[PDB]
Amino acid sequence: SAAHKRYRRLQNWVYNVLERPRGWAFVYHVFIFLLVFSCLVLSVLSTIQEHQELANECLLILEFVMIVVFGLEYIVRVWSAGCCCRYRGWQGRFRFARKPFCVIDFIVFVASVAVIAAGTATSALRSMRFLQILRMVRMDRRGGTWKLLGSVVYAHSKELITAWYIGFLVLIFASFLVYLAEKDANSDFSSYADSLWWGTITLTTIGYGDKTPHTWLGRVLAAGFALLGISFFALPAGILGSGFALKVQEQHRQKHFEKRRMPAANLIQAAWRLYSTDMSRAYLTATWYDDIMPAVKTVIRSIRILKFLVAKRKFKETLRPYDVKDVIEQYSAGHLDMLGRIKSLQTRVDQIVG
Amino acid sequence: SAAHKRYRRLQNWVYNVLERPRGWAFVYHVFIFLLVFSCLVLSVLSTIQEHQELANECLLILEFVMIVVFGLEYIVRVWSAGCCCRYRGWQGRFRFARKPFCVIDFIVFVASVAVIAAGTATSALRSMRFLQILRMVRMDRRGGTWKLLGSVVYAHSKELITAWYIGFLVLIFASFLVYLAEKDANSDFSSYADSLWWGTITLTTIGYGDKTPHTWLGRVLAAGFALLGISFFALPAGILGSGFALKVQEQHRQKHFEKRRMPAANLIQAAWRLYSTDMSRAYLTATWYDDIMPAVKTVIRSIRILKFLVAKRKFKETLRPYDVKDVIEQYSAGHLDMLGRIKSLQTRVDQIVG
Amino acid sequence: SAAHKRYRRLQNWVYNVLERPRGWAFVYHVFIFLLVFSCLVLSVLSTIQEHQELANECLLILEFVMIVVFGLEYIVRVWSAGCCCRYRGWQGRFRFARKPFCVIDFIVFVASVAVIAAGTATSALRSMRFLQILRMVRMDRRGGTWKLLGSVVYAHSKELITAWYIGFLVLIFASFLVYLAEKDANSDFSSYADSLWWGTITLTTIGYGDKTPHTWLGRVLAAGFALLGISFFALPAGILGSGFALKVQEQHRQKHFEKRRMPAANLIQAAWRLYSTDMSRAYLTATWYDDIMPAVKTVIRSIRILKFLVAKRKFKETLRPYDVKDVIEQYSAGHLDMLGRIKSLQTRVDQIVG
Amino acid sequence: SAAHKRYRRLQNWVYNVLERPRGWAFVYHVFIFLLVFSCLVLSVLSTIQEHQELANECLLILEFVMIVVFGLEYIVRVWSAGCCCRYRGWQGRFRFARKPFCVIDFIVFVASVAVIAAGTATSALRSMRFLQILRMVRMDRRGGTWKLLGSVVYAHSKELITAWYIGFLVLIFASFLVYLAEKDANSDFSSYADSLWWGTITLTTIGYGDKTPHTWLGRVLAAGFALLGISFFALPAGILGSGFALKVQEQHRQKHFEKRRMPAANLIQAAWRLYSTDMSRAYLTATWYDDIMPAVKTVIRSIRILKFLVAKRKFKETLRPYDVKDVIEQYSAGHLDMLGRIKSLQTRVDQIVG
Amino acid sequence: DQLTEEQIAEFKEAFSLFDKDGDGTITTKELGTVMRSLGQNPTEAELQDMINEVDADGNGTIDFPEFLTMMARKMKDTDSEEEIREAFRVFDKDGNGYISAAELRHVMTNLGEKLTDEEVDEMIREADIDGDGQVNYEEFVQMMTA
Amino acid sequence: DQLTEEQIAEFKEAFSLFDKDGDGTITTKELGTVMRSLGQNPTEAELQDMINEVDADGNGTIDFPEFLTMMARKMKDTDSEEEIREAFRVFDKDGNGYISAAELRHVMTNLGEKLTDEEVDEMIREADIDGDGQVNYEEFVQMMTA
Amino acid sequence: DQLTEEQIAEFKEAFSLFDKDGDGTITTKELGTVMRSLGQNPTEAELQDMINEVDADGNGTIDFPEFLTMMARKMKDTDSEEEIREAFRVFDKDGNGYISAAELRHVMTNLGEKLTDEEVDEMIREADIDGDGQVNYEEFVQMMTA
Amino acid sequence: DQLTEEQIAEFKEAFSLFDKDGDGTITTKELGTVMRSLGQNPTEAELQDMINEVDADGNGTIDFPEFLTMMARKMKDTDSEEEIREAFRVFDKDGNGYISAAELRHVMTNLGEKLTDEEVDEMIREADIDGDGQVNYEEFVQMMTA
Ligand SMILES: O=C1N(c2ccccc2)c2ccccc2C1(Cc1ccncc1)Cc1ccncc1
Ligand SMILES: [K+]
Ligand SMILES: [K+]
Ligand SMILES: [K+]
Repeated sequence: SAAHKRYRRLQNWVYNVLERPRGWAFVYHVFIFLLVFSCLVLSVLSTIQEHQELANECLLILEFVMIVVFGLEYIVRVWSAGCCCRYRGWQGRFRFARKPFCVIDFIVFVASVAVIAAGTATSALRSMRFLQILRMVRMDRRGGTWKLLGSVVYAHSKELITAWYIGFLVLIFASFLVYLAEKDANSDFSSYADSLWWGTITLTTIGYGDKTPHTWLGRVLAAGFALLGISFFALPAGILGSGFALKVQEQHRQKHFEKRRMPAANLIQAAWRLYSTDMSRAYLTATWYDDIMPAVKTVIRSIRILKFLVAKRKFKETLRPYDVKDVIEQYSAGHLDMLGRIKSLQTRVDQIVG
Repeated sequence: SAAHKRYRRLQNWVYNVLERPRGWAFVYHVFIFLLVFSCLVLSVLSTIQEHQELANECLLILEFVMIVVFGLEYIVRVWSAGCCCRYRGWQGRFRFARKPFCVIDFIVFVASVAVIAAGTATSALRSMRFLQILRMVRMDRRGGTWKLLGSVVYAHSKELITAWYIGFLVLIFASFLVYLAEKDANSDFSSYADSLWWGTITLTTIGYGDKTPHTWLGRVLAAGFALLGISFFALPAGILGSGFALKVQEQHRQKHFEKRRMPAANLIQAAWRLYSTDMSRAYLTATWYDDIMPAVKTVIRSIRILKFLVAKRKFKETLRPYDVKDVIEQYSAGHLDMLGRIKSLQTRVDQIVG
Repeated sequence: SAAHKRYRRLQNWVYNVLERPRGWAFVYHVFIFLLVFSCLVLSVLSTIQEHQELANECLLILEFVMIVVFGLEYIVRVWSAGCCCRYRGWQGRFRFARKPFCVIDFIVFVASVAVIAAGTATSALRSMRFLQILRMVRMDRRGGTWKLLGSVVYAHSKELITAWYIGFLVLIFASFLVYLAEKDANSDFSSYADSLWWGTITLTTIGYGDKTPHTWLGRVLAAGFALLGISFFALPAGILGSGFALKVQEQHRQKHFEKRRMPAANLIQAAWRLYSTDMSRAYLTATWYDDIMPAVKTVIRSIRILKFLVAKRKFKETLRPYDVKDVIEQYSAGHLDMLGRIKSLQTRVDQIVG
Repeated sequence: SAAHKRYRRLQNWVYNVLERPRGWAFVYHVFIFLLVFSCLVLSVLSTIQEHQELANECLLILEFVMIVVFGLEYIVRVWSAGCCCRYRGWQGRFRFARKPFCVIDFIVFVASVAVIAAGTATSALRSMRFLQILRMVRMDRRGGTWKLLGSVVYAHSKELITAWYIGFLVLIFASFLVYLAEKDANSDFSSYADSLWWGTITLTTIGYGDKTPHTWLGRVLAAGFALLGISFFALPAGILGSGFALKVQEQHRQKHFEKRRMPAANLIQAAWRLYSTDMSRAYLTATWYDDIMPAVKTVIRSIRILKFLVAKRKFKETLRPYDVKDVIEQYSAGHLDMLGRIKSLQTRVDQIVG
Repeated sequence: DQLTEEQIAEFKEAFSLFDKDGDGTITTKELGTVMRSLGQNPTEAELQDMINEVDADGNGTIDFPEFLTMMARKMKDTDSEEEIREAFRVFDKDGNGYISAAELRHVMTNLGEKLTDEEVDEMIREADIDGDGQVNYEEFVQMMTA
Repeated sequence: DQLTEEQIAEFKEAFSLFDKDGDGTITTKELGTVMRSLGQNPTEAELQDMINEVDADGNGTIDFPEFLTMMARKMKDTDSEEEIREAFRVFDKDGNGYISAAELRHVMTNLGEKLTDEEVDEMIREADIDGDGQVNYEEFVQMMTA
Repeated sequence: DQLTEEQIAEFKEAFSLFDKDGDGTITTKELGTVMRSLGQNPTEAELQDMINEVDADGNGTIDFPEFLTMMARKMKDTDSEEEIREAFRVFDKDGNGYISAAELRHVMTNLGEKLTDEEVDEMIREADIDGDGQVNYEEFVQMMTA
Repeated sequence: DQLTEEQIAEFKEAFSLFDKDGDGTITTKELGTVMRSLGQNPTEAELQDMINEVDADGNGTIDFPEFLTMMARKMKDTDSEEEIREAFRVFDKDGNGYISAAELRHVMTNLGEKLTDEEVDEMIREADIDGDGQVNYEEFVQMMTA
């Protein structure tokens, strides 16, 4: 089946460049991202009035190329799925298409083609261009980004809440005080809501210039409350940044340990030894040919199953992290073993000589 | 008292969801915050002139619903307090209402109802709406946020002061220099105070656009001093952010150790053993029936009191953190014990054989 | 000299509150800062034209109070210096005034009084008000702030330089590209220097609004280069912030160790033992009354001097930090001592029994 | 060759100040950078129209001085290269000029001189002034800055991508929502592209003031989405800052260990011992005078080559970092050696007495 | 519960069993001797810790005023009630002031100076256990502090 | 593969070799005794780990329902297929689901409870090795989980 | 306090008790021999540390110029005054230049090479103790550096 | 310096002193036996390290092609020149390519497999020392790599 070898190898290669790429494989993914983003920008610029014509000109060609490329890639991937054994035969292929994101892609492609066909409610067919962004959201395998952000936010919830709370209080207070001062001279601060708009647009450091204090009392108050609260409104970024950096460093610290090792290697061995109980040449002898005392081989198999289950557990446990108190534990084990050794010397000296 | 069982269990459940709720219980707390925040925003928008009518329209209904819900919750909580034994009978209930925040809530509720009743100095009755924000400040149990912020600020005081000091100096200097350059050409920089206003609004990165340099000398000076001092005016946020992140990580480090353990478990045991001295079946025998030599049992009790006091101390101590020099201490203990063991061998060999 | 006791105790107390304030002593220092700062703000506001009158009104009174208070404090401090033995008698007092900052203060005070007296070149007498800021710079004992900032900047020099370099390059490039696009349509971008001004005022996130791109090509280019380079222009703050936080934490880590201890205590003992060689009752006996063999006592003193010098060195060294490799060193010492102990057993067994 | 000594020493000194400056050597380097910067700024200001004359006035003199100084320095450096043995004689000199940056400098200098000569397409001769910036880019020996930035960016790629992704999503959404609200009342938000421009210029915190929301619904939406997304658009700076700081600290941690040591010292010794096999007085004896049994000395040399190769490897390995698990490894070695020692005692006691 | 004079005399008679010499003090010798006569075996470091809990003079002794204070107080003080309640809360993850009968049994017989089965049986009998099997330990703490 | 009644009786006969007394349980004594009779030498801690993998009652025994469940299941469960596949993936750096025959041989004979040469020879013979010398281990995992 | 020639001769006579052979040097042998004759028992490492404090040549000896310098200087140098004052400041938390008589007594008799009761009694007698019981240690340092 | 055939034959004759049996290989036995005959005392781990530096087959032997390569190359390769120069640079803090004669002497006789005085005397004689006493070690490295 040599040619079958080459077929399967190629299949696996393409499936790898699609499902999970490394090195040069990521180059194809970058090209796909550039295509979607260019389509998006062209659509946005099409929204303008002065540039509608050239925008639609370029958009027609780009959208056609996009539809063709993505249809082709969908077909090629659903085929390449053949490598893994799970999805073999049309049975397995259909099982594959049951995936959520695969059906999402097929829907998006069919919809794009239907739009272009209807091209020959035009405004709705336009608005439906925003769907492309799904081809970007899909790159996030299992919402990894959302999960990471959520974890890091939850871990620091206390500090974030403190920052937001104190900042909100300072904002209320400073807005009120400045409003009191500029109420009459300046027309911007007509009402309290205006003062609040000013306070937000200042403390955040956006600073439109819409409203600014005109009277010197207002200016001194604003300078003070700014140099006091601007730091509060900028904490969340700093807190989350340090959180992310520390998490990355600490993780990269766990990888250096390489603690899991030995358990994965032993599991394959216990599984092979159990499996080979029922097919090894070691059991194809006149001695083992089962007729007089079947239980002996069954008992031997039962022992290998128990050892397999011990190895599977030890293997799953390796994933869990380990503390730095192991050194104390090895000293405890080492001291105890040695103290017991001196006792065994002492008892033998006391036995012979007394 | 089975029904009494169910009563007490329900009471404890509600008191838990109100007093110190966790997990899914927080859903009720989030709903109360949304109701208060909506009331606040409606009031603010009522301040505007063009929207006064619809604002008051919605505010009437919202304020009524708010008064009813908060009165009901107050009554339900002051009842639910019954679970804990401290506040039993009207005696204990009143003892409960003595709390500061409970009386604060009762005052706020009575005041809101009085305002609505007077609805049928209208401007003062309006202004008194800001009181609602107390229902938000109360969520902070024992000013936790303020205390956390204060601790972290105090720990870093030196760096914060350095940043503010150097930044203030750079501001003074750059303002003076730019004023010197734009004094005549540009009308904005009429006086030194104007140049200072510009300098603050510039270095903080707010940038209203009120005043900007017009002459190229001023523009070069501003570019230089900006790309020099903008970093100074943004340090406090970075310093405090890293401080918070490091503190959180280091704390989360202590939890993994789980050092306190054993002391809490032993304290309950020493307390039970002391208590049972005066009621255990172990002392209800003819032997213990006290008439001839009362002191024997008293001496036994005195020993259990001393052990209880040792266990209470060891329990309180566990809360205190421990250093990483324990490994050196265990080696010192282990080496000393082993070196003493070889001496005891040496002395016995020298005793028998000599 | 009981009254002399009370005199000296009071003297030391005031000298402590002035030279080394701690706890409640800092309250007096905060009040002085409030006075100097109020004088400064009043002067600045005096610079304005519309407020000159009231400004000078308040400034007269404030400046008079300032001169009186600071003269009084100077006299009181130069007196209180009497506590320490270094500055006793007018000899020591003058030695005290030789300090740099003390002479600086005396100069500032004499100058302020001369200005007020001349009040009865008025513009120069005005301008000389800025001298007050020296009373703020003096609070920094030995330029601690500058030294801290310099240390932390030097330690990270590489990253800071990288950030500034890459940011400058991105600025040059983006300015050029946007200028190319807006050259004709928009009048702001008349020349390259204008485009550079825009680029700085944008990438720094100041954003005056002076010049903004008008043509859509310019707007897309600006959006891209902003969302690319704004992070570069904001790194220094983040880098320095994390540096300060980490340094503080690590220092606070050294304090827990308390390693120096024992050396300081032993130094005082070796010094007392050496000193007492020449005055102790232990040497005032017929035996020691020196006439026949003077060298014996001299030799005993020479030994105490050598031990004093060993203790002074061990004491000075304690200040130096120690590595975490000490545990390996104690194991090396412990193992070697134990391995030598088993050898001494082995040799004795081989000696007696052979 | 004493004078030759002085010649070579001077040569090495200048080559060190130019090629590898350290300490006070950097003073010359700062002057060269300051002169290059002065030329750039003058050119830029020459771009303006109102200042063209004085700009060219100063530029002529500065450019002439620049050409002379850089030509002189080039000649002096290409000469000073003589110190190192690699480039001796004109052969070695030319080998030196083969370097990339050296030829780059020579090209820039020849081009500058050709421009000034043509001074006596003037616009192209102008535009060619930007070449000077190469004299700044050259200071980066082997693109150290780019490599550092790339390493730190790659290590954190996941967090950066998460921040950019979530920020982009929030931007799209908030822009759409605000556009919906201001579509009619305000003229700025004419089309969707305008709303996107506003969204970027706000969330980045630039805040030109070009377009701002006018209707209160738009203002509330903008306040919310700002206080939500401004932190997202500011993460990259915080993440990269903490990354740089942590990397610097951890590196500075490796230097304290000083682990490499001993290997470099032993390598020189094994190399000297191998080299001296063929020239030492130890082999210039009648015994070694090779004629009868040449292989004996060859075998001795072969052993020294093998030891040299072991020492070279151990030396190269020292550069690699080492883990903190060495303490466990020394305990394992120490325990095993001691446990084997007690066994050797036990066997001898059992041998003699039995 | 004012301390009466007859109660003081009964404490004095117990104190005199330790201080048989009439010296007015209890050292580790007197304390440990009475304890071992009853079949207890404290270590020297345990006898020092016990005396140190009530020795204000810091000279390694217990005098009668210190003995009387300890005996009059037992566990009735507020510090004892709070710390015992804090110890239960270590094992109350819900934070509702409850602990399971089976969880109390595990902690009492498996951690620390483990209770025997009969000791822990008496302890669970004495707590008014609910029908579910959950123990309200804060009312258990008040019964030991009453 | 419905478990039949004759299959249950054959498991019962094996179970009775361990539990020769008819007590309905297998302890470390019964398990370790049968194992050492075959020339195996488990430690006590290894016998406890083995029993603990199937002892739901936590009393240190295996009863027949637990024995039958283990024997009926072998490695056919989805947890076994996933964990075995995760173990191979430790040694698949490419992430393509392949491992070299020579790399499999190194890991099997040099790590853990090393396979003998003959064991590992049979293992590489049983995997349908490609002509390059690369093994698709996920189909190797399904053959052991079938 | 110019060093006089008779003072130099008295130092020379002490130096010659160590260097009895007239070799012009003091090694650990000569130093330690004189010390043990007086009933002291330094270790070898303590004798090396002592010689190393004044051995500029680094060859493990003290010569007469080094001996004379040490004897002429005693503790009068500014380095000694500063370091001794820094040692007291370790135990001055207030920062006011004071230390309690009772705190000085605790540190002198409980840390380091503890002073005997009689030694520490003479030390507290020699400091002009204030009526409160507080010692100004900086004037105590000048009396030892005079 | 093309390797000639007579040079190859002289290497072969040295190789045959190790491999006296004519098996074409040098193991730790053959290498260590010749070394100890000359009075050297390598350890087993040192003999394994030496063979491993040139054993490409990884079977613990040196064959003649590997032996010839090592002998023809000595230290002339560019890797040797660079690493030796990097070792000197460890002790050149100035970065100027110089090291003091006295500093070279300290490192050679006090670190590592210390040179004897006579060895280090020959080494400093062979470097063309400057009149100051500073050694240009990069030309010292080229003399050992020539
Ligand atoms: O050094 C450390 N240890 C540690 C050292 C010796 C013995 C025991 C423990 C430790 C333990 C838990 C978290 C962090 C640490 C650090 C750093 C580290 C370095 C490499 N890999 C993991 C971590 C930092 C640290 C330093 C000083 N004080 C406290 C913490
Ligand atoms: K900004
Ligand atoms: K801004
Ligand atoms: K603006």
